[PDB]
Amino acid sequence: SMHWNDLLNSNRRKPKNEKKESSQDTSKGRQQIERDYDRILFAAPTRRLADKTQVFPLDKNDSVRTRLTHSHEVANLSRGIGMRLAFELEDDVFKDVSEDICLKRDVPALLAAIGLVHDMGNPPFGAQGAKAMSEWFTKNLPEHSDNYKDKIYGDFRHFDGNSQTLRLVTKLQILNDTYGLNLTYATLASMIKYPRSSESDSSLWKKHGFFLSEKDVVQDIWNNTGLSEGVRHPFTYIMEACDDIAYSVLDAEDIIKKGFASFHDLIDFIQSNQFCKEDDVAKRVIENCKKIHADYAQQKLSPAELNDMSMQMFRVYAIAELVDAVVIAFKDNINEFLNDTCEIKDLISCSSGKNLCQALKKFDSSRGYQHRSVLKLELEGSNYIKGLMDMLWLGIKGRATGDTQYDTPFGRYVYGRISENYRRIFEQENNLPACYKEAQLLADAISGMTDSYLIALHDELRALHQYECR
Amino acid sequence: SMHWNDLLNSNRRKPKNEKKESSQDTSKGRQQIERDYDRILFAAPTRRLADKTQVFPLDKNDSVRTRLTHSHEVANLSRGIGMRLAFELEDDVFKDVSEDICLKRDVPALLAAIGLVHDMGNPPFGAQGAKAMSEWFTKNLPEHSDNYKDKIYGDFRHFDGNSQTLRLVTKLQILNDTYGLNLTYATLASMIKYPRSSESDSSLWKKHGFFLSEKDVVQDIWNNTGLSEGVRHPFTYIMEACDDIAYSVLDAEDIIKKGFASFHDLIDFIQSNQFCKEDDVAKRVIENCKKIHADYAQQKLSPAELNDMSMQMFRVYAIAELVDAVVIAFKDNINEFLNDTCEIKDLISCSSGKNLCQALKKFDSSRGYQHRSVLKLELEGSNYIKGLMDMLWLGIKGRATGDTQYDTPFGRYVYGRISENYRRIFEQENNLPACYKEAQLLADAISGMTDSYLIALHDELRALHQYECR
Amino acid sequence: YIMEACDDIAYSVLDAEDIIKKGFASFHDLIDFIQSNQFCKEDDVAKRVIENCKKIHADYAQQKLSPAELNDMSMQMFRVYAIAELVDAVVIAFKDNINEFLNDTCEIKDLISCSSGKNLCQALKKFDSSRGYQHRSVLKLELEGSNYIKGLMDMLWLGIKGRATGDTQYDTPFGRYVYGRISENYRRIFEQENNLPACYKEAQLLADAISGMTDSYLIALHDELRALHQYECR
Ligand SMILES: Nc1nc2c(ncn2[C@H]2C[C@H](O)[C@@H](COP(=O)(O)OP(=O)(O)OP(=O)(O)O)O2)c(=O)[nH]1
Ligand SMILES: Nc1nc2c(ncn2[C@H]2C[C@H](O)[C@@H](COP(=O)(O)OP(=O)(O)OP(=O)(O)O)O2)c(=O)[nH]1
Ligand SMILES: Nc1nc2c(ncn2[C@H]2C[C@H](O)[C@@H](COP(=O)(O)OP(=O)(O)OP(=O)(O)O)O2)c(=O)[nH]1
Ligand SMILES: [Mg+2]
Ligand SMILES: [Mg+2]
Ligand SMILES: [Mg+2]
Repeated sequence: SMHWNDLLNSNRRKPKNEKKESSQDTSKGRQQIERDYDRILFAAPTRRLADKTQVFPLDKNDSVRTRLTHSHEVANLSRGIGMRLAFELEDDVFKDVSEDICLKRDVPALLAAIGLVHDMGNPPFGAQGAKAMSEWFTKNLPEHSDNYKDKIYGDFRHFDGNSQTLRLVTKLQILNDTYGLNLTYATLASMIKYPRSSESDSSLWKKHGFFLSEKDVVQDIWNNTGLSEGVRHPFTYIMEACDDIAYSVLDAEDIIKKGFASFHDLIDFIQSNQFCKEDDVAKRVIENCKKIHADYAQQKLSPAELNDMSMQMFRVYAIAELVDAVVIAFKDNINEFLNDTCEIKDLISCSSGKNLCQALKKFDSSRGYQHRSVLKLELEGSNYIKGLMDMLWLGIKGRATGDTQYDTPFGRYVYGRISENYRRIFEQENNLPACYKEAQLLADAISGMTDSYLIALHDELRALHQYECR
Repeated sequence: SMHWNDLLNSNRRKPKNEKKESSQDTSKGRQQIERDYDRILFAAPTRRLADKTQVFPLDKNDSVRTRLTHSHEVANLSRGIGMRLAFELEDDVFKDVSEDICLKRDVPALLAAIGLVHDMGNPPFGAQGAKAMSEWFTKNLPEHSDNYKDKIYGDFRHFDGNSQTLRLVTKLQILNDTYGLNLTYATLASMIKYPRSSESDSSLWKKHGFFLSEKDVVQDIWNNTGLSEGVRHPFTYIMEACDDIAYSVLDAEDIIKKGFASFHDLIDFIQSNQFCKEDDVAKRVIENCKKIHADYAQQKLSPAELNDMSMQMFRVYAIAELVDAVVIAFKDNINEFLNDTCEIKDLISCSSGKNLCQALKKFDSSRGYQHRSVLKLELEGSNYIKGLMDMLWLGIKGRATGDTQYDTPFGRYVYGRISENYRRIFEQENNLPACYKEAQLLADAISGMTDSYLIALHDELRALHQYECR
Repeated sequence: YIMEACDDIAYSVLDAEDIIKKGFASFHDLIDFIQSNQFCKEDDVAKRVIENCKKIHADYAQQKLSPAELNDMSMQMFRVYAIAELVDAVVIAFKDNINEFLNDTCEIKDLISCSSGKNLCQALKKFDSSRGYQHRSVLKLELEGSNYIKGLMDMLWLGIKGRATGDTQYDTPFGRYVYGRISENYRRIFEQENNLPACYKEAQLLADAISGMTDSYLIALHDELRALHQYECR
């Protein structure tokens, strides 16, 4: 029902400049989606992703994954799946594609680009950052108050990383042209994890994928790609499956490396798992891991080195099996994915690696996400985020509504400390409600920060807030 | 006279195991060079590259480029050049290539893999780090002494990161099997930037590219790829050109971002440069930058934002021009590169972007490399490295020659602090001289450390060295 | 008028020089700002200053100098030429409008605006505001100084209010010590019997006390009184 020509649209939102000369051409024999990948890679938020943590602290020299490393791994897995689709399963998947589209250069580049940018706008301090901002907005934007009675403010009471990522990649650049990185329609369409807003009440997607401010942009993307509300781009399923596989496997690897568990602990957990006792993929992975572990034990290795090698081989085998299962599932259900009324929640659940991935997620939650150190760090990050949000709100509230409670010197300094692009977007005259604009400015300010930068700003403003507090 | 079939050899050094069932296959429809890129990406040193610095400190939240970001940018540029070669200039570049080789999947993957791993084995604290090591090896391995009189010890007196990178990817893995990551012959051949040893005296290459311990491995690579001593793989020129372009442009960008200079300063430096006054590439870049800077000045931006965006446009123009020039130069001189007696020093010199790259390097050296803060940090890193090397040599010296000066408790402790794989390699019975083995152990230990890890280890050992020092 | 014009010229030029020296901008940045300024594109004084600066900068670039040294020399020559041009313009304007200045109903706002160096001085002021006055470090220091001043003023007001009106809320030991810490001449003027309102006298005493302080002295006094204010606060 949905044609690949529209889904792989290489046009961009910004109108083409007719004054450009041949000397200003920058493509240099590159496909448009490859240019999108290059734009994402060379963006400042991509580099700042290194300073933002993923699960565990990033300053312990334990080679744990950060946002940048996780994004690169997801991009690599998506690129590999794209190579498989465009070089082996072209006939099965891309049945009707115009000759003007080079699948072998576009599909891998598109998958890599959407994988690399999938977690670009998430708040710092992991998922606890988004949770903390959601709690702060719920407390400071009460639903019973007439100013925030509207459901649109749910965009902040249930703050999502994906909506902020779309806003950042589309509107939050230095130039205020509502075009951002000016990615192709295919990349923007594939980037939308949840094609619905908080105003909508879709039961298929629990979260919302875009803010109220980006509603027109998302409508344009849907119009230029043949999609609609509630319908997810076919490559978004691949990107989500790759993200799930990557985080589930590499978080277990990081847990083993950090000493919170051991390779034998993971093997026993998978073997004793209720759904993994009879799963073929899990059985094959366990058999391969044990076979390699015997040979490794034959050699001379320290216990930590043996654990590391066994974990590495487990990662290799699990990633291979899960990627193969995901590719097979996508190939088998390609017609349903291309259907205009697709209702598949995720690609992994339709594959044979569902049980293994679910067991890995459970192991990561039980061993790593609920670890005492991780919980303490999450609480510290929540305190930092909430304190900084209160301090910034002291200098933001009333700036658009009309009240002058921000005119204190601390308020003016705090407002000046926010990045210039965010303030420029906030001061622009549009149809958004004033309270919505203030809350969006605060969310944009906090979301773009890294852990170290957020902590430093919080400490600095706490030092400068002493007089006003008393 | 060299053939692309040998240069793109996808075989690996490790003998292919015969007792492997189909259930243990992890290729999953991947080309071997793609698996090489995946192995490089998922390796622990690749993740640890984020903690290693390139020019400027990492703790500042200015989004300056680390070793990981620089390697990823180099890999992206090499991948783009490979896509251009395999999709547009296939007839001009690749002739008499076997149908078994899939150029469209191998060439971009090979270039990306060699770009990503090009700086995996460099010592921390930037280039000065390696320099510092050389100084230490010059003092503690005196040339006039009979023990260290042979030229092979020059391998440490002129320590270079490329030889250590080759050793890391070939031997310095946890599993001691002399195969390392088991990369393909094409990747290993393209990785060797300087195809000569310290003992060999060649006027073509300034530095050596491999240690004495890797002489047999390099000979095997040359035998299996058709190369020889002093002959460089054709893709190594592309990788080196991409590395030069990336560092020269992005170091200027980081200098401007850090505030050590401004966009107008760079424009004036390029315009007033003796060789860039009449250079076509430099003139075009300056014209495009000014044309876009006028339009950007039409809008309302802060001076910092204007500088940042103007230099962003400068980057997107200069990188495009330099990449196009490098591709054209490689296409034109392909016969000379394929010759068994190639003498070209670098690809950029043969290109038309030579003057712009030279001017950018001069600007980086004058403004960023010789800045006061960078010099102070380099001195601190040199002090840290030399102190740690002294403390480690206290526990390494005599471990192989036969002396017992290491038997002190501090010596045993610092020997135990070194990673187990390095000690396993050092204790293995081989033909290397004992002094060479000790020096190699120290070099492998120091090179594999990150900045923060090196500082922490130095401080800890200094704390523990108090009793024996007195 | 002459004093105000000299003050304007001095601060506008030397603040730009200090901005360049401190690294917040560069000589080429200032040259581009002046050249691209709307009112300085056709101003004769600005054109002459830019031409002289470029002519001297070429010769300086011929010599061997570090980038910081080249910036410093170019800034010094810009200061020399701009100061000369602005002073000459101010003198000419004062000489031409001397009768209006001596008029009993003079309505001239400033001497620079009547001179030919008006555009250059205005552009220099805009450059100083955009680069130096709104710099992040300057804003943070301004906020710190504001906090220090307001805290010290509250602490001193604790020991001043009511001293002349009649209320005895100052009789706490901290209030008496704070009053004793103020300079003797200010207190002697405040205690003098005159026709000023009591609240006006108290406010004037506080203003005289704070205004005569320096940065280091104000910070030290604020810290000392904060240390001595712990018991009264609780
Ligand atoms: N610190 C911490 N992180 C968690 C926890 N649970 C999940 N995470 C992390 C791991 C994953 O990156 C991610 C998993 O959450 P989701 O799968 O729901 O991600 P998202 O909603 O963005 O899209 P998705 O469901 O993957 O399609 O958050 C937890 O309990 N504690
Ligand atoms: N901190 C610091 N870094 C430098 C300095 N000079 C160069 N670098 C940076 C730039 C490069 O990424 C790298 C050295 O560049 P080179 O081209 O000279 O390296 P190499 O001799 O291996 O030749 P090649 O890269 O193959 O063209 O370190 C310096 O003086 N101080
Ligand atoms: N920290 C800071 N200082 C400023 C700023 N704007 C002006 N200044 C400084 C520079 C000058 O010394 C002086 C400029 O203010 P005025 O020209 O109004 O001085 P004033 O009113 O005393 O008399 P005048 O106008 O010169 O005749 O204050 C600012 O935005 N931040
Ligand atoms: Mg993710
Ligand atoms: Mg490099
Ligand atoms: Mg003055």
